[PDB]
Amino acid sequence: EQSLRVQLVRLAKTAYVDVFINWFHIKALRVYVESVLRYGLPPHFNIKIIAVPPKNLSKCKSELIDAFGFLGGNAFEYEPFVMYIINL
Amino acid sequence: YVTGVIARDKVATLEQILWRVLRGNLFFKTVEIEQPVYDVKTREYKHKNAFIVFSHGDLIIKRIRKIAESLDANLYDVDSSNEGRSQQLAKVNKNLSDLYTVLKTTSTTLES
Amino acid sequence: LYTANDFILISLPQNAQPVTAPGSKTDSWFNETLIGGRAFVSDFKIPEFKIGSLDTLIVESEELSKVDNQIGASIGKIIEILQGLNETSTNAYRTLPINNMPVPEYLENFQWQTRKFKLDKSIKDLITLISNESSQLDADVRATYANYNSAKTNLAAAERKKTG
Amino acid sequence: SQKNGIATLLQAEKEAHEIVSKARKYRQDKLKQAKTDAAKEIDSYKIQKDKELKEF
Amino acid sequence: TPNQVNDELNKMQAFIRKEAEEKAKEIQLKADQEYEIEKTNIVRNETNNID
Repeated sequence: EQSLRVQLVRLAKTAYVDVFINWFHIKALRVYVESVLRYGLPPHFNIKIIAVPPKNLSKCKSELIDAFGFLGGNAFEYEPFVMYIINL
Repeated sequence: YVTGVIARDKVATLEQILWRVLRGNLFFKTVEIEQPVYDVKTREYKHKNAFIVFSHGDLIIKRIRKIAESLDANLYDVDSSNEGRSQQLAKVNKNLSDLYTVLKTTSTTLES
Repeated sequence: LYTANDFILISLPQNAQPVTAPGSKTDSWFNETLIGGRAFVSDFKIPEFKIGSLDTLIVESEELSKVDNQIGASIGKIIEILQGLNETSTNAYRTLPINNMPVPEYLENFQWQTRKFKLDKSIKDLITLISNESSQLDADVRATYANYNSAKTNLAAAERKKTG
Repeated sequence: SQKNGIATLLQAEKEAHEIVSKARKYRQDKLKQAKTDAAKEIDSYKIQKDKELKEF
Repeated sequence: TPNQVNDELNKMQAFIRKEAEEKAKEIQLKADQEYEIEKTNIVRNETNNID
């Protein structure tokens, strides 16, 4: 019981931090792949961080939808931006 | 490239889903059929439209073919070359004329 | 702090100029829109070596989406396990700092795709390596869960011994 | 135009495929000719060895 | 709409050209290695046997 509650707990916390880092890297790779698929080569795309206020998610999504003046292949489910991924 | 026909109602949906699932670019030159054709599955003379499309990548082409077949679209091996397309059209026309003749004979015999 | 704040990553071509605020510089327009949402953001990207075919790129994108979903599920499971162990004190997510930095500070940099991760191979190879690492982490989490289950069984046996 | 664009895209794809095939053929030809060029040097070495045997 | 279609066609053509260029670069590296490899192999099999 003590081992599982202390050593296993600490190992799980470290593994969770490592998995979070790996998932962020994988999300970056996926965003790069999408920016190579949606947007056209050669690679010159500019990425932006994901930081946003806790209660401004809907407003930010609406603003991004308004600003997405590209990718008309959809109706005149995936976001029509060059890259769009919401985390946490 | 790929070539096929599909009901003119679902051609816009097919184009949209193809442009969405394949985030990359592709060429689409659909043309509506002149006259409605009796659908085999629907047993109705619904409208039709062409499904001509061209894209690179063998896996991408296979996925596009699978998606088109998923939407009850029948495809044919249309020759890109004008001479080959003309030869295929002539062969199809001769086969269709022979089929028309034998169909007329069979229908007349059955009716009699 | 506001660790509970959501995160939405995005990217756009260098020639982009959003029509929401026409005439504004791309960074300036983003900041004003971010200021419109009272938000902030910074550049974070790494030039991948993926030069595969369009079909290969699409297959890699589908695999990457699947792997990202799996990694998110594993991270959520690990966070839930930690919360059960009374570790997620401040919040169920972002409470535990990563790489000696909180979650937003870590998100303020994306140079991790280097050295230990920069295989310099095709996107498929890097994706497979990341998937294997995530599978190893999930196996470690499963081992921790098994240890927790064994501890629970031992505690139940002790309680039955001291039932009355 | 849409039709002109599609025709140009098909022509560009055909040209790119032809260029890739030509580059691969040129690479294979160079790889083969390097040994073929070295074949003359090997024959010269054989002649030199025969001359050395005659001298012995 | 024509601007988007033209941009898509240009991007597809550029992607095809980039794939062909990557294949050509791989073939060129293979040829660069194989030139020395085949020269050495022919030199061995002929000159060393004659020696």
